[PDB]
Amino acid sequence: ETVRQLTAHVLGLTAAADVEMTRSFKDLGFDSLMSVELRDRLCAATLLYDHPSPAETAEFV
Amino acid sequence: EPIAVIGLSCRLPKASGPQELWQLLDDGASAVTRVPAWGGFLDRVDTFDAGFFGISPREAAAMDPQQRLVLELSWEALEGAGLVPATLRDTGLGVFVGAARDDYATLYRRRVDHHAMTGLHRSLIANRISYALGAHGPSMVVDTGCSSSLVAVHLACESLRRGESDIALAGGVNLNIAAESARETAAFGGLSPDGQCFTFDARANGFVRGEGGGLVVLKTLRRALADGDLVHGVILASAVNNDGPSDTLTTPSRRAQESLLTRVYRRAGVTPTEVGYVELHGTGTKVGDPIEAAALGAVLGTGRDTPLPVGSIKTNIGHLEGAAGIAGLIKALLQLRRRRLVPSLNFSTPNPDIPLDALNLRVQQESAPWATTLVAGVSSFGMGGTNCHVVVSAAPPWVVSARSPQALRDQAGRLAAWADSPAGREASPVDIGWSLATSRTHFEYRAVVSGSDRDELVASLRALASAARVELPTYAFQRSRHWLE
Amino acid sequence: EPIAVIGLSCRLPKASGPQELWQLLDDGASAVTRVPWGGFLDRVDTFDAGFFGISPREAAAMDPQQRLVLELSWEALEGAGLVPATLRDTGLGVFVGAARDDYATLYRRHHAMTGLHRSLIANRISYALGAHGPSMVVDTGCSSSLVAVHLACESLRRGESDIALAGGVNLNIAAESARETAAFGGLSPDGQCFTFDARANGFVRGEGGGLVVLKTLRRALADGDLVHGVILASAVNNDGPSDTLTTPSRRAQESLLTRVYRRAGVTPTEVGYVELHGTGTKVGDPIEAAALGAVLGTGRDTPLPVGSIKTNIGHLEGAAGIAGLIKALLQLRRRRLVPSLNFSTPNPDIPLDALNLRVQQESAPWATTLVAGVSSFGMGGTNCHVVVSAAPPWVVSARSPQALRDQAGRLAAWADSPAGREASPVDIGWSLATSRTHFEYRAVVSGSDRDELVASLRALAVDWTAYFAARVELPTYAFQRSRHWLE
Ligand SMILES: *CC(=O)NCCNC(=O)CCNC(=O)[C@H](O)C(C)(C)COP(*)(=O)O
Repeated sequence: ETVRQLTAHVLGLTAAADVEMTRSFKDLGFDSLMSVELRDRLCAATLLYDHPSPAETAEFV
Repeated sequence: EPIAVIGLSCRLPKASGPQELWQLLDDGASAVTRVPAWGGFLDRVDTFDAGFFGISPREAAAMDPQQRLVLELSWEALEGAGLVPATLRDTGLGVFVGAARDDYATLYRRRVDHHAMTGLHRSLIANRISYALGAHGPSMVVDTGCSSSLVAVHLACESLRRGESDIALAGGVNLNIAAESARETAAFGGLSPDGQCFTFDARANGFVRGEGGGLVVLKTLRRALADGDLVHGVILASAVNNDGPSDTLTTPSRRAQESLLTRVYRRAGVTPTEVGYVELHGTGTKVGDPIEAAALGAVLGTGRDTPLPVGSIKTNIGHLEGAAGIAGLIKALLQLRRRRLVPSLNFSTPNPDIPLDALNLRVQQESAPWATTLVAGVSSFGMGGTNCHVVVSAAPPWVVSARSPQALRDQAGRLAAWADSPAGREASPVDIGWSLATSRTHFEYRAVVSGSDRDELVASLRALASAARVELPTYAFQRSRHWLE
Repeated sequence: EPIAVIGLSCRLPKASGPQELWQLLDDGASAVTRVPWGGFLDRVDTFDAGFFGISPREAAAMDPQQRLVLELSWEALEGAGLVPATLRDTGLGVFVGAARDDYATLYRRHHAMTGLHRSLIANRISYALGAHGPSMVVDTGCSSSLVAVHLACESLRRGESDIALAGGVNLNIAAESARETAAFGGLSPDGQCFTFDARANGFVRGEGGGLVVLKTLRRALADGDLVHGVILASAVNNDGPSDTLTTPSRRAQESLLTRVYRRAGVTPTEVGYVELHGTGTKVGDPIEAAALGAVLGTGRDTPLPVGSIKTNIGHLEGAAGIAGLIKALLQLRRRRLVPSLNFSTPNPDIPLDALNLRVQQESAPWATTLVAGVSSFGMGGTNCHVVVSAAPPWVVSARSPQALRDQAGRLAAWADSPAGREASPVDIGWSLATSRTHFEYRAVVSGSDRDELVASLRALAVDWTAYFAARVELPTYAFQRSRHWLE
C-alpha cells in the first residue's frame, strides 16, 4: 500500500507491529549504518534526515 | 586531600542492593551454591532492560552483559546519591571501571555483524556510561587483575585531587559466563575442592568462583560539604605498588605489602591503636594468607594494646577476581555507616602457620557494635603483584515516575514495600516526599498519591501498584532476555 | 612540572629502531605491503627466552605482545643511559596500553593462564626489573598509549614514581580480528591511508609497539641525563553526548586542545608541528581539521604544518599515540620535518586555506624553541593531547659468544655509520664502560685510531670508570631470537 512499514524488522522488534510511529529514530536506535540501510531498503516501494518518524518518511510515498 | 564518598551501588549473589548485602552479611549466610545448570552465581544474567537506555534489541543481543550490568550499577549509584543524571550532562564527570574478563567474546568466537566490534571491547564498558551520562571527564578501563577495582578507585581519587574531574565513578565488574575461563582456572589448580573460602583457617585449600559488580561515586570533601551532599565516608589516602623482585612472579612479597601499608598510613594522618577494622584480601589460600597476616602484624599489629579485628567478604560470596576491591570497600563503608562489624564465616581453628596471638590480630566471627572516629582499611593484592590499600573513615503527596505502566506499578509496589520496611520508618513522610520530588528525575509516566498517614499512603501505593535527604530504593528495571543465537 | 624524556624504543614495520624509523620517514617510503594489505613485521614467533630466563615452554605459551613489550622496555632502558641492574628496589612505574588479546583466541580454537593475561604485559616488567612502582595496563582503544603516557607523567608529578616507562603495543595474528574489522566497514579497499585527502576511504591495519622513558626535568638535570624532549602538559577527556557513540565530537576536541595549551603555557603561533590522528576517513578528518583550525589555526600568521604517521606504516590502534610521540620526538631532535604520503588534493570538506593548516608533504628544516603536539582519539570517544618541546680500549659484553660477535658487528657498523662519526672514540669507550652492563662473556679491543678499532671489531666479529667525557648512544643489544609458537 502506502505505509507498508514491513521493513522496520531490521530493528529487531519481532514482527513489524511493535514499531511505533510519531517518534524519533535516535530514541529507538538508528546509527548511520541502519539509516543508510533503511534508505536503500525503500527501492522496492532529506527523506530520512529531515523525517525522523516513519510517518513523515512514508508521507513521501 | 580527603575524598568524600556519597553513594554506592552493588550487584552480588543473593544481594541485589546495599540493604540486601547488609542483611546477608549480618545474618552470617553464605551465597556460594552449586552451579545453576560451586561458586556464587547471579540470577538471570541474560536479562537486560534495553528500552530504558535506548538500545535496540539487536544491539543488545550482541552486547556484552558486563556493559549492561555496569550501566545499571551506575544508574543505581547516581540515583542513590541524590544527584539527577540529567544535570550531569556536559560536565567533567570521570569514569573508572576495572575489568579483566571478556568471556562473551570467546563464546561468540568459538562457534558477523557490525555490533560485534562495539560490543566485544573493554573500553566501551566505560565509554557507554560516558555516552549515556554525557560526561566530558576522562573515561578508561584499567586491567590490573584481582585489584583492578581498587586501582580504579585510587586513580579516581588522584584525578579528583588534581582537579580535572569533579565527580568520579569508580568500581569493578566480573562475570563468569564461559566455561573456558573455569577450565583454564582449574588448570592452574588454585581452586579449593570444598567450594569454600577458608580465610585465615587451617582448612584453606584455595578460593571459590564468584561474580558480580560494584560502583561508587567519589567527590572532594570540600565540594561535598559545599553542595550539602550526604557523605557515606571519607577516603584519606591510597597508594599502588608492586612486589617487584620476589621468589616467583605469582608469589607475593611481604616487604612490598609492609612498605605500601606504612606509606598509606603515613600520609593519611592515621596512627596505630585507632584502626577498628581491616578488610582482608585473603582468598582461603595457604600461601598468601600467612604473608598478609605477617605484614599486617608487622605494620598494624605492632604496638597495639588490643587485637586488630580482621575479616573478608570472600567467605560469603566468593572471590570475584575482578571486583574484590570494590566489594571490600562497599562492605567497609556499610560497616562504617551502621557502626557494626559483621561476622566472617569459615573460621574454626587458627592457621598454625599464622601466629594470630603474636601478630595481635583476631578474626571477627561475631556481630558486635563498633565503638571509638572509626578507621578501616581495604587491601587488594593482584595476582601479578599489584597491591592497593584504601583507608576510609566515618563521616564527621508522593510522586512516583517511570517510563512504562508496568514499570510504574512495580516502582509503586517497591516504594510501598520500602516504606513498610523498618529502614524507611526512620524518616518522616515529608522527607520522603521531598526526596521523591527533588532527588528523582521525572519520567513520561507519573502517579501522585496523598493521605494523612504513612499507612494510608502505603495502602494507596499498593492499590495503584496492582528538608533532609533520605535514600530511595533505586529504580525497578524491566529486564528482557538478550542472548546470542 | 614538566617531564623529561631521556630515551625511547620502538618496533614498527621496516623500522627496528629510531634510526631505521627516521630513515624510513625521511625517505618518504611506505611500509604497507601485502599479507605474507597493511604494515607487518618480519616475524612475531621469534624470542630470546634465555635473555630473560624464561623456559622454552613458557615462551611458547607466552603472549608475543608481552615479549615485545619486555624487549622494547629493555632497549629503552639501555638507550637511556641507565643501568637496569641499579633499578632494583626502586619506585619505577610501568604503564602499557594494550587492547588486543588474539593469542587467547588462538589458544581457544598452568603456563597458559600466565601467558594470556593482559595485565602481566606490564607486571612482568616489574618482575624483570624488580621495581616497586605502580604497574597497570590501561584499555582505552586507539588512545591507550597517550593515556598511559599522561598517567605516567601525572604519577611522576605527584611524586610516587621516579622513572616511568610509558607506551603500548598491538599485534594482529588472528584472522578472526581481521574478519570483524572487515565486517565493521572501516578497512580501506585500496589498502592505503589517505589522511586529509580526497581519496579517504578507510584505514589500514598495522602492528607494532613503542615505549618511552619519563623522568622529572629537575631530577634529570640534577643527574645529568641526555634529555630527548620536554613534555609540558597532557589532558584526557571524553566526547560525552555526541551524535553517535562511534562518531567523534568537535567541541570536546576543541576544549581538550584549549585546556592542554592553556595549562602548558604555550600560546598560539609558536607551534611548529602537530601530529594528526587522521585515520584516512572522510568523517573524523573534517572534524579534526575544524577543531585544529578553531584552536590552533586562528591567531596564526603562517599555515600550521600537520601530518600523520599512519600514511607510512598504517593504523595500529594500540600504539598509534606512542608512535606519534616517537615521531614528534625524532622530528624535534633532528630539527627537520618528514613528508606525509598519500596526499594529492585537499578534501572538499576540509577548507585548509580557511583553517590555516597545511600538510607537510616535503622534507624541510625546522626553524623557530620548537613545540609539537600529538593527538590520539579513541574509538569509544576518549581524546588525549600531549605537548612536547625540544631540550633547552672498547669493551663489549654479551651472554653468548655468538651474541658477543653480533654485538661487536652491530657496534662496528654503527661506528662506520655517519651517525657514530660525531662522537669521539674516548666518548664511545666511556659510554660502553659506564652506560652498558657487563655480561658473562666480555671482550676488550685496543687501538690508536677509529679505523683500527673498527677493523679489530670486524676481525673478531677491571674498574673502567676511573680509566677515563660525555654520554653517547650505542646500538643497544643484539638479541638471539628463537621460534616459540603453540602447536
Ligand atoms: C582507532 C579508531 O577509532 N579508528 C576509527 C576512527 N574513525 C573515525 O575517525 C571515523 C568514524 N567513522 C564512523 O563513525 C563511520 O562513519 C561509521 C562507523 C560507518 C558510522 O557512520 P555514520 O555516523 O555516518
